[PDB]
Amino acid sequence: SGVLQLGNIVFKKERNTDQASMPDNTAAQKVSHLLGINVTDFTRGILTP
Amino acid sequence: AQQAADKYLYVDKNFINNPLAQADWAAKKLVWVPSDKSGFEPASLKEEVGEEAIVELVENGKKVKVNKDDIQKMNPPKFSKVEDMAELTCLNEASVLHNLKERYYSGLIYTYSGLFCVVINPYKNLPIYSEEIVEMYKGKKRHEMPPHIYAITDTAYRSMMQDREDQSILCTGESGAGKTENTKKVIQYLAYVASSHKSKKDQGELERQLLQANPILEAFGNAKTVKNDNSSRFGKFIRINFDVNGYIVGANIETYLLEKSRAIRQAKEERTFHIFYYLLSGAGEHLKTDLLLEPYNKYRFLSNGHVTIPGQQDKDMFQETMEAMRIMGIPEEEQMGLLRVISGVLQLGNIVFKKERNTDQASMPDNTAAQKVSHLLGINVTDFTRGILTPRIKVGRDYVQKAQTKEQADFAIEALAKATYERMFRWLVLRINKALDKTKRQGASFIGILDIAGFEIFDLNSFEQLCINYTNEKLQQLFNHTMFILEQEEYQREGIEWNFIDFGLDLQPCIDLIEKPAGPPGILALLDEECWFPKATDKSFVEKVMQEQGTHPKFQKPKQLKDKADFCIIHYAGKVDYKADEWLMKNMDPLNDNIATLLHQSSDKFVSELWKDVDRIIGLDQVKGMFRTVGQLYKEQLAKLMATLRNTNPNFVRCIIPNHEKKAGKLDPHLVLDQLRCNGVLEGIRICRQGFPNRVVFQEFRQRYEILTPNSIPKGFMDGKQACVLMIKALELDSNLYRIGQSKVFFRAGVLAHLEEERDLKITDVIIGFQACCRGYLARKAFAKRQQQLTAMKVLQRNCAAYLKLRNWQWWRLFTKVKPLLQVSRQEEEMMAKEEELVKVREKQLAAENRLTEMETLQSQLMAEKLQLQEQLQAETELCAEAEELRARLTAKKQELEEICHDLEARVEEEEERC
Amino acid sequence: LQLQEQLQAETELCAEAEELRARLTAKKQELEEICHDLEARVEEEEERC
Ligand SMILES: Nc1ncnc2c1ncn2[C@@H]1O[C@H](COP(=O)(O)OP(=O)(O)O)[C@@H](O)[C@H]1O
Ligand SMILES: [Mg+2]
Repeated sequence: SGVLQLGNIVFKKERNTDQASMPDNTAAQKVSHLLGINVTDFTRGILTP
Repeated sequence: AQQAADKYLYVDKNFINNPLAQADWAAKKLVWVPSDKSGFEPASLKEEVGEEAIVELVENGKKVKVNKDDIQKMNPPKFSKVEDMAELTCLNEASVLHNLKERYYSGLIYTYSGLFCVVINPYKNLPIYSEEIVEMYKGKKRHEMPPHIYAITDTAYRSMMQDREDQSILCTGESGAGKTENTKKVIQYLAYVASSHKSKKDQGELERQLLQANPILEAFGNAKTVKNDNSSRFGKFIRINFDVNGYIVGANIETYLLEKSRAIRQAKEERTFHIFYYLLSGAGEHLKTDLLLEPYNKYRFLSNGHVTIPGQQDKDMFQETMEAMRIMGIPEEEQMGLLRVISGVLQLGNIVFKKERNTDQASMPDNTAAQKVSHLLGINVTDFTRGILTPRIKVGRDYVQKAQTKEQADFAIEALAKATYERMFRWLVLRINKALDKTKRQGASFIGILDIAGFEIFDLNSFEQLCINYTNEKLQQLFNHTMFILEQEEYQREGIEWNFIDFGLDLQPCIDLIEKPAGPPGILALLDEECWFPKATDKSFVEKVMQEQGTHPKFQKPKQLKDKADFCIIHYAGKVDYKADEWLMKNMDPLNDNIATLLHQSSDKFVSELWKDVDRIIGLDQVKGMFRTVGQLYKEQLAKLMATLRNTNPNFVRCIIPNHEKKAGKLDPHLVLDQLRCNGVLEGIRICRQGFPNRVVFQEFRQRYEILTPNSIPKGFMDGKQACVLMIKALELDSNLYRIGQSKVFFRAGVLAHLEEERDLKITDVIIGFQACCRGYLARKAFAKRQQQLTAMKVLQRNCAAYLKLRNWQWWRLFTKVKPLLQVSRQEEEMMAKEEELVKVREKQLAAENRLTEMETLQSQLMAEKLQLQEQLQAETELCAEAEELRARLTAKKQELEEICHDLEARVEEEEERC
Repeated sequence: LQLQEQLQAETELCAEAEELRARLTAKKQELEEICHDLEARVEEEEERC
């Protein structure tokens, strides 16, 4: 289920910069719940490693 | 100190509620007006028409004409001693000066200014620093406690843990402002708090060494200048490394711009590095005999003799320096190596050259100074003299040798003294790093702590002060960029309908004047490409700077007389004039290769270690990529620093010297107002009040403050932005207090502090409820114990006592006598003894089996760990053997390349001869 | 503990050997660059004459 919730994650290209934004983290929350992780740490590690 | 706090820390902030404090000012119409008194003026306002005003002076009763643009509103007395100028209603220069001045004269030195703090130097040992860490500033977030360097340090530490982002704490003022002392207090606070939470490893030895690293580098390095009795003379950047728990795993210390020249010359009323004077002042007569120490009056290098500083004895500080070095664990052979090299640098100051009658080439009239040098540094007088007086160089096809005039020999002796002390200091920094950087792997996070040399003003300014002042300029530009530009760029990036505000405060024009390598070449980069020509001379450097940069708006034709070899430049804090005496030699810093290799090849291991990596040293005296100029070295190391700082959250601490007299209590209000203007303090507070200084990511905002609005969010998963919108509507925040970006919630000043207060209230209520349940459950246990202790014995004791009374009285006493006769009781006793001893051996059997099994698993695991360590040891040894093979191959091919290069030069010569 | 300290020693010696080879390769490159410069300029002089 966690692998299914990965890739429901949608990134949007920022309107003024060449950087990823995740304008809705619901799928990332579900992923973090299933995989056993903190949403915010996962979001940082993906968007800006 | 907690009892003293009412004078030195706390304020009756409730006075801000006072209505009459407003109504009295609203009656008096009190205003600020500017003045030439070396004071700033309060007044009441009485006439106006057009642009004109007239005011009555409150202290004088005099009345004077004033301009409408010169009046500044006094905040009503209601605000007096406000802890944070961002909280002021009428923000202006006179109100900030008034608040800082009256807080300082009252003894309160720290004040907040929005996202940064201001400090004014007390020039007293105020009771402000000892007790405060134990309770008062431990974890108490910014609004809980009055402004203090401990609150800054705690705020940075908490932000580092909460935000998972590396911090820096940056102290910025001219000399005597407080950067060094506040840096110490930061390190003391971090050491104390990070050791305190090690509930099984508190008061640890690394936190013991950290407190010593500063006194050592201050004993070396620092000096009594005109402006400061403990002048830095070097910049430093400490990094304290933390684990994921927030405990210290390491520290690192970088150093910059060490003023080598301080060892060789000083102004009329100044001192060398302290350690010279500590060592000469009564260290011990046996040490003096061993180290060949002599009275101060004999050395060239101790200008104007036994200069002293108040309040401290050099004799005691020598011992304290040795104590600190021992706590740092510098072995006594290395400590004595330092003392020997210090004495050797002084003894180079004893060398002199004869002023020869026959021709300009000269020799020493006395070898004894060179003998003392040989006995201290380990380089024999014959090779020392042959090297310095008659150096020989190898250049391609040929060897070249020259004579040395007395000036050239003195310049070689000075260069050796400067470079010897520099190398010793750099080694001592490396030793302290090696002692502190105990973990071979870096921490999960760090806090950087920057302490650059303060802005320098003298009548004698030179290249040293130019580089120091350039560093101060670039740090002030970091402040300006962070507070004004990156702040507003964050609003634009996050889409928050902000309209850009221009504050002025761009220093890139002057920074480019010094540092720019291309386009118009900047002063530092220009001389970097003029020291190489044989026609080069500092007077020509001045003329070329006047041609290439004399048109720059920040450059100035010399203040006093234009005809001398001077630069003059305009900087944020001051306009400064610098003399191009020996800048050719100072920027290139050449060394005699022969004497430098003789120092490397010394019989003394310590001097040979200081002079490791000599191979890079310069090949010629006073006339490219192999060498690097001091200008390039500073620019590169400073760029590495700035690139580090830009990758951290900066916590600025603006340090203000109240007066040039080093006097306690006195302010020069114009000197403070000048510092406030150049530092950008009021612009920094204006951007705090006008902008949205606090930002929280939607998910972090929910996770932290949902406790305030627990029924507002449905229990499912929901987008952080929608959850935040729901929370903020449930918090009923006024729509001007917050804005919602693309990833962050933006809040005005104080709003998020109010939410933190609400959160601490909620968490306190939750803890009180849990304590109530805990204390109830403890009462349940107490009641159960009382129930057992009463109700059983009320029956059991009455029973046993009644039978004790009856059974001895009644014929059952006969059964007591028959029981010793009965054999069955003996057989039961024997069976019980058998069973008991069996049980003892059975317990030992089972325990021994468990112990054997567990220990055998430990033994097996240690066997596996042994095997792994042996395998990696084999890998390392085989890689050493392969590196040795590569070394042999490389050295052979290098010999071939050398011989071919010499054959090519021989061909060039033969071709030119045959032509 | 013996194997640990042996590993510390051999890693220290390996690091020193790597750093020494870095010095050797740097000096070799500088030498070869000056040798190639002299080769090129002697060929230029041979073309001039
Ligand atoms: N916070 C302080 N507490 C006590 N004394 C101070 C404090 N700040 C400065 N001083 C006094 O003023 C001197 C100059 O400040 P210092 O920090 O040494 O200069 P700088 O900021 O240029 O490094 C100190 O050596 C000390 O005597
Ligand atoms: Mg200082």
